[PDB]
Amino acid sequence: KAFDLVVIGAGSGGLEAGWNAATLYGKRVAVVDVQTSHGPPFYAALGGTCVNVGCVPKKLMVTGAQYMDHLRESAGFGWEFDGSSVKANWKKLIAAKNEAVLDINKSYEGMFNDTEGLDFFLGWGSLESKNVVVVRETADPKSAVKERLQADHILLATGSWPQMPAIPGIEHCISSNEAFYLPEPPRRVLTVGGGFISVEFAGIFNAYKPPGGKVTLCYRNNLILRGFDETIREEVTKQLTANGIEIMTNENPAKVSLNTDGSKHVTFESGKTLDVDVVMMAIGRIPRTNDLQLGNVGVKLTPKGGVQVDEFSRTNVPNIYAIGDITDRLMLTPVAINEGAALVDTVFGNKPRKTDHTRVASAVFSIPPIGTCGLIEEVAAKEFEKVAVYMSSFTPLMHNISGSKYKKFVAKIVTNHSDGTVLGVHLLGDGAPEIIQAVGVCLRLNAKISDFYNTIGVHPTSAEELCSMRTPSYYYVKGEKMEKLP
Amino acid sequence: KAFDLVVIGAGSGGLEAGWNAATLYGKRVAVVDVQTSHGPPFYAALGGTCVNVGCVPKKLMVTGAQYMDHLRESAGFGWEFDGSSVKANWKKLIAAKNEAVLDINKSYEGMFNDTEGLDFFLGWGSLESKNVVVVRETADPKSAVKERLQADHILLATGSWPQMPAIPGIEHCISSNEAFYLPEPPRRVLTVGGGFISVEFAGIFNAYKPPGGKVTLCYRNNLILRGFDETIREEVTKQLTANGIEIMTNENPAKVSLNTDGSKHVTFESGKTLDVDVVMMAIGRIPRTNDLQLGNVGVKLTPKGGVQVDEFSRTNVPNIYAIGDITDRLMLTPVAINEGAALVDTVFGNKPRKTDHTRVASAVFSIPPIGTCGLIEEVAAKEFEKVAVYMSSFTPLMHNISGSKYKKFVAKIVTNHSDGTVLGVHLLGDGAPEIIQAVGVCLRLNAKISDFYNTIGVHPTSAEELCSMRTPSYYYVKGEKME
Ligand SMILES: Cc1cc2nc3c(=O)[nH]c(=O)nc-3n(C[C@H](O)[C@H](O)[C@H](O)COP(=O)(O)OP(=O)(O)OC[C@H]3O[C@@H](n4cnc5c(N)ncnc54)[C@H](O)[C@@H]3O)c2cc1C
Ligand SMILES: Cc1cc2nc3c(=O)[nH]c(=O)nc-3n(C[C@H](O)[C@H](O)[C@H](O)COP(=O)(O)OP(=O)(O)OC[C@H]3O[C@@H](n4cnc5c(N)ncnc54)[C@H](O)[C@@H]3O)c2cc1C
Ligand SMILES: CC(C)c1ccc(CN2CCC(O)CC2)cc1
Ligand SMILES: [Br-]
Ligand SMILES: [Mg+2]
Ligand SMILES: [Mg+2]
Repeated sequence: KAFDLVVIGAGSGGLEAGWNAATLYGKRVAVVDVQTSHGPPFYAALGGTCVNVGCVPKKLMVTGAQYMDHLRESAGFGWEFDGSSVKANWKKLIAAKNEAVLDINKSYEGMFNDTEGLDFFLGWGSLESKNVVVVRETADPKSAVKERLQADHILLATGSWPQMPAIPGIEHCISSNEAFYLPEPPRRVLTVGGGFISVEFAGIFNAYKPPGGKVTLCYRNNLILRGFDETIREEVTKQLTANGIEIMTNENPAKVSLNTDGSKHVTFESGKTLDVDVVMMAIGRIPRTNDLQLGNVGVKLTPKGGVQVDEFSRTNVPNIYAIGDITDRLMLTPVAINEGAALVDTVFGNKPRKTDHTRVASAVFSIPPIGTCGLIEEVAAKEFEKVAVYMSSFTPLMHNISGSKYKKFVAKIVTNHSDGTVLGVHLLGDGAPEIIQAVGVCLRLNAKISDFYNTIGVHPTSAEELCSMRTPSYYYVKGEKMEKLP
Repeated sequence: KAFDLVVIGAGSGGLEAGWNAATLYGKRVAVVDVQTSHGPPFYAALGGTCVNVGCVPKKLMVTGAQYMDHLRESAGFGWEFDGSSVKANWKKLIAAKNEAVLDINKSYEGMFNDTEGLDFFLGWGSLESKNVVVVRETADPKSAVKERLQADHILLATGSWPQMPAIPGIEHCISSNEAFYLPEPPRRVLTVGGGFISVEFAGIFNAYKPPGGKVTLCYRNNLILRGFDETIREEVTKQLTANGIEIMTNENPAKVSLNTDGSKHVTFESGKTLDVDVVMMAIGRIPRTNDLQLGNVGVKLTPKGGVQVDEFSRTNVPNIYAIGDITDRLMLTPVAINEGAALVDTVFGNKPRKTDHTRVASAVFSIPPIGTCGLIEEVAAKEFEKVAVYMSSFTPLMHNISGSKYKKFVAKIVTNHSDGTVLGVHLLGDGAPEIIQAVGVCLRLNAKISDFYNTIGVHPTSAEELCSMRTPSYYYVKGEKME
């Protein structure tokens, strides 16, 4: 009942810290989670949100959805078949996804059973005191104690949970959690929100909808994907529209009621209405701090409910740390993992290291997808007196042949024009998430535009566009956009 | 007519040099090529080998071939359709490619028409004297003179040409040139060679072959794709096999005769026989120097027939330069282009610049493809006392579902273990050519393995495998492999 490290949440951050502490530094580690495999009732399980109801199944389902475009695009290359025979079997997809996720759940079970001094406990972790975690049967802090774990070090890694707007009829709505288990593909669906989850699910539902189907995405403000490159936000909007998705911007559900046939009658704040089979809310995720009973030991939370941390993931309470989505910063699996690897290398390795939250490569598995690293030009322009933007945008030749002429590839490089340092790189098109990864390494090394343009291209690729840009398309001078420098 | 620069060959390198010299340095520039658009009889044309009968059309055709896998793989993700209705219409592919290539031909024609001081001459360029290029009707130096071009400076940029082995029945075989124009997809095809062209065309023909068809690749050595990472050579061999291609290693054609039905009867040196509809030779490319009459000026060649150059692409003759495949260094479009740009900066800009032929990102559009940059571990092991290899290899989750479980993704990072400096990165899998580009930029910046590991991954991707490797899989110490 005594451990060097007790980890609450067997997720992206918690398992990296757990596994590293045990295998690299021979520490004794307890990891707590509420469930051993994916799905209802608690959705996240052993492996965490990404594995169970996140990156991993989403990416499989986006890959499934991409075959709608491949089957169509094949014709330009001479592929012939009965287009009238094409059916998308959603139930097949969900069964394949469930088996893939279950195998990961079982692989992490193997990990725990095989590894000496790495123990999994099932149930709800909360803080009794500075150095004791209690595991209870439920999230009710009044439920039975299953275990009482003594901890020299405590890691909070409980991740996040979907936010559901408190509107009349919210009980008729789902989150991404339930989207992964829909028994049938909705004919009509409203994805609510302008972020990556709404956009990615609009793509998935668009490909699997039965005949006479319609995907509508609504977003309360003027343009989806706030925080991404503006050219890309506008282009994704166009390319989703071109593939049959209806984008309702400046719109937000005020309420939902059930029609007598079980369908949903959505009333917008504007007075507009829409009938759909599914209303998927994807308006935000909030850190999971409530169930940890953090008041018991006085861990400080943020305005927003995230665990306050320093650069070394330390709470205000010594021996208690917090990584990943519970900190309510960048909610990405590789950031959680990086934080956990740094924390353990620091605390047990005696090799202090801090996660760099700048120049983080990330992606949106929109069709086609986004790959991005570092600053968008609007942000650069407020920090740097002179910003250059290098931009290449065109329909690739293969998509002039495929018939998807609307698939404009966008490559933007944002520099500090004073020394040429690359501040950010923004890609839209097939392979963007794959192209961007080694760009993250380039930015860590303070690559300049001349490092890209002096590197020899791999031909033919989309990626080589990044090595062909010698001349700014335009600038920001003290925050002001202009074609040419003074 | 008098020019600052005469370029022989309107190809990848020749067009970069000509355009830069005309537009960046205000020089009067002539460019010579033998055809204004793609295809028979001379195949290459305005735009070069890559445009007309190389990178551009082959990439479109491999993209085409990939649909055979996408159609099959779609089933694991719940896609249903009438498989018996599926036809690969090669005629449509070739027509689509022909249009794309012709549009590029036309765009280069328009570039010459609209760029003052940059003039195109049709015909066969050769050297009359160290400052005179003659353009003739044909490759025969007795053919009619169309032009005599006075040149302060001459750039040789005639590229390469397929090697055909002097075997009985060589006349019954084709090269990649003819493969781009086959009117019907061959039912049975032998690709001869273990290089990228053979492997890429094997995958193209494998997708478009009519029912009951068969693609065979033969190679004299034990393992295809010499020069590539050995794990990747082994895996690509298995993944081609898994997709129905017969890989005949330690095998080479001795002769070809016609069967009575016009099909090709192949006799290998081993005494194996194979009847095919097409024999595509992809055994090598040789620099195109014959037609240039370089004996008129005494430009130094190799016994191989390449133009010898210094690091600045200068021949032994002042004011005569050579770039691209004719130099037999690295036969890649972006290298030819880099050499042309560096030559013109050096000569006309007095901005001395030499192409770095190390740490060049490249690709093989096999199915699935290869992306690579820098040294393979056997080469590193000879140049560095201690070499570390970091390796990740596995069937991606999407290919467990697709049913292509043979599609092992391979990612390997080779380091100087003394300092962590990355020497080579080698990828096999969907997206590898796209992943490797920014790796090229990493190696220019002397990235170390710590720079990869400490970078945050993009998830889920194949590429992130490069940024999660902390610990070597194995080492080479003084040339010797140690686990
Ligand atoms: C639909 C969706 C798609 C996403 N796609 C991507 C993507 O493509 N790429 C990407 O990088 N990120 C993606 N993310 C985000 C990513 O899932 C998270 O950033 C990541 O999982 C956070 O890791 P973590 O370690 O903070 O927690 P998690 O991985 O969420 O692990 C938290 C775990 O703690 C458990 N838990 C919670 N409270 C308790 C308690 N009191 N006691 C015990 N156990 C508890 C939960 O059961 C859960 O398993 C996606 C998220 C979602 C929802
Ligand atoms: C099938 C194939 C696939 C390839 N795929 C790739 C790939 O994916 N990526 C890559 O980077 N490289 C690829 N390459 C290599 C690439 O095509 C060459 O490296 C590149 O084209 C060479 O450029 P260059 O300037 O040397 O010559 P070229 O582009 O070959 O141009 C030479 C030109 O000179 C002309 N010419 C020749 N003799 C004369 C004469 N006497 N007078 C006038 N004109 C003349 C020819 O008509 C030709 O247009 C491929 C090659 C082939 C054959
Ligand atoms: C499919 C399975 C065999 C598997 C499991 C683990 C890896 C390692 N990889 C995982 C994703 C990132 O965290 C980077 C490291 C790769 C493959
Ligand atoms: Br060999
Ligand atoms: Mg154990
Ligand atoms: Mg002109």
